[PDB]
Amino acid sequence: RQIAPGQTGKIADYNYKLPDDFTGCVIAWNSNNLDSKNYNYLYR
Amino acid sequence: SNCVADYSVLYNSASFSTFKCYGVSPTKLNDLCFTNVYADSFVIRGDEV
Repeated sequence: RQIAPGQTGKIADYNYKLPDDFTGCVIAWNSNNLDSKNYNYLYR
Repeated sequence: SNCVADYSVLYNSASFSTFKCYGVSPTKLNDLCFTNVYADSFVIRGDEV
């Protein structure tokens, strides 16, 4: 829910952010079976 | 009142599930100054927040 225009959160200041007037789509899903096992994933 | 408030000590913690601010944006708080803060405290059901 932070992966959207004008939001704030743990990634917003440090990892990834969208323009205030972004023209696009956000497409997301809880795959979990391939995604969870983790040392591949990190934040700043 | 009559004190200095470092709101970054609050806002930098991920322990808060929400920090929704309705007439100031939380990154601006450390540059503002106020007369009274009025902290109200209570417990409710999580889906009611």
